Amino acid sequence: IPRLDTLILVKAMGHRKRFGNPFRPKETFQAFRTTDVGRKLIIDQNVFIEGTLPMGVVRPLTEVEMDHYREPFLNPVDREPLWRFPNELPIAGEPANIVALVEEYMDWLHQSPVPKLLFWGTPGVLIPPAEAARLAKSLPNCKAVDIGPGLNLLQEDNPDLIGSEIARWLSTLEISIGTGFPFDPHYVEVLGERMHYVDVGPRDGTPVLFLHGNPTSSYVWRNIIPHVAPKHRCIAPDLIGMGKSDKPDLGYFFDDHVRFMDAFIEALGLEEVVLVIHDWGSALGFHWAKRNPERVKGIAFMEFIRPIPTWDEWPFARDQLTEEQIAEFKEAFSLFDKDGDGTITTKELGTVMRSLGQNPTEAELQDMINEVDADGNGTIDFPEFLTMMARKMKDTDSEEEIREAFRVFDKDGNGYISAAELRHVMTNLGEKLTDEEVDEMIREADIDGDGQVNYEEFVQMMTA
Ligand SMILES: CCCCCCOCCOCCNC(=O)c1ccc(C(=O)O)c(C2=C3C=CC(=[N+]4CC(F)C4)C=C3[Si](C)(C)c3cc(N4CC(F)C4)ccc32)c1
Ligand SMILES: [Ca+2]
Ligand SMILES: [Ca+2]
Ligand SMILES: [Ca+2]
Ligand SMILES: [Ca+2]
Ligand SMILES: [Cl-]
Repeated sequence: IPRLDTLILVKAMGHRKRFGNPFRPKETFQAFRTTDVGRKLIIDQNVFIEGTLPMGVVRPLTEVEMDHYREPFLNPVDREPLWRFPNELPIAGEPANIVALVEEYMDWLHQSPVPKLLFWGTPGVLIPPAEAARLAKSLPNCKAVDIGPGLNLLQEDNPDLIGSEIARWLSTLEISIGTGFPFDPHYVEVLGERMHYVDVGPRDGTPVLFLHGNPTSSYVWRNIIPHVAPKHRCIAPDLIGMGKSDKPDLGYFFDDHVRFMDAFIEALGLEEVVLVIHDWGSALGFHWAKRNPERVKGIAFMEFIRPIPTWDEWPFARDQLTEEQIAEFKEAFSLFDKDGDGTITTKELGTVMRSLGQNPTEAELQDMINEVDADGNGTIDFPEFLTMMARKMKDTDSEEEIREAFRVFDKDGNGYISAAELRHVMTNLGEKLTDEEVDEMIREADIDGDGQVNYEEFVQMMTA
């Protein structure tokens, strides 16, 4: 005798007219990180440049801008860094090496006196406003500046404020929207390759080194550097494999970029520097700062890498069901609440359970309610129903959960879902499938072609 949530899942499968997980959220960075899929998206279809990048800017990028970002990646074979980077992000404790190194620099950062300037935007991507506020407290000598609306490339939403702020914070330290890229291209020899960098401003003094992330280049700093360059040397390199730098055949792991950026800094002869860093540029910068803390006179940062403990969070899912989701959940609630009073009782659950062929006792039905009732009055109202389904939607994925869903379809328990069973189960859960839809739902899953759906075949649809 199943859980209520299992019946709502089975109902949502018949609403889609297909076997398979009906709630899978698309998710997106998870696909970037799954073998074969991620590569088809970022390498073959260029999704990181064409979808992801524009979605990191509140204002629309103009075509002229899009073309600057696209340029290094025109050839599909040159896209390895775009795909390796998101597979290096420290999420849910993986990869372990990058999580460790990132935690060690965040620790160093919490104990370091180095002056800090944190830019943040609403709603952010890597650094939600709640996280921005917590850091502006906990990190020493940290000034936080609100840029207004902002996702990831805060530079592209409010360059004038970021630039002017950096120019101001720079004079408090002890140290000596355009689409064009004026800057003269410089190159330097690094580990047998040539890396491109912008190098403007006076020759003397403490330089300001700007570090971009994925999928950008020194281009992202174009409207910030003119605020700083009157007073300080501005060095803005293009990461190896990126912008106008050479593209050796590398796997483009964080540790490759660590080596190229260390050798960049040494090939320039740089001593003490101010860092201005963003996204993977922030991981490089902070990791370098931790290793060379006497050489760093200040860090300005934004939208930086920190460990993201779980996939359930303010970048990768919201806590906010859509309106269509609520409406579909309202129809599911109505199937149970047959009298329309807004509460599901044991009798009502018994009515549905007897219509599916089963014969639950009172105590079984009470317990089915005890699984969902969040206040103790012994009936289910729609907000508890939605609580139940918000959770069901994250993991329809157990194995136990899959077997339990299979059981509701396989009404006689013989290990096969027949066409007759499908129609009876869908009708009694209020889905009204035509013959062509029933045959087609079965046909999609029925790999051996016996007209039935066995366990292995159902598991294959549910985990695809
Ligand atoms: C270090 C980390 C920093 C990174 C900074 C940015 O991160 C912040 C945002 O992160 C969320 C990322 N979120 C997505 O990438 C996303 C999600 C959903 C979709 C979707 O399918 O709707 C999209 C999306 C597109 C989305 C927007 C597009 N424009 C808006 C511009 F005008 C062009 C284009 C595509 Si599209 C036509 C090239 C595209 C194609 C696509 N394919 C599946 C396969 F059949 C081809 C899938 C999704 C899209 C993309
Ligand atoms: Ca009722
Ligand atoms: Ca209740
Ligand atoms: Ca059966
Ligand atoms: Ca079969
Ligand atoms: Cl990334």
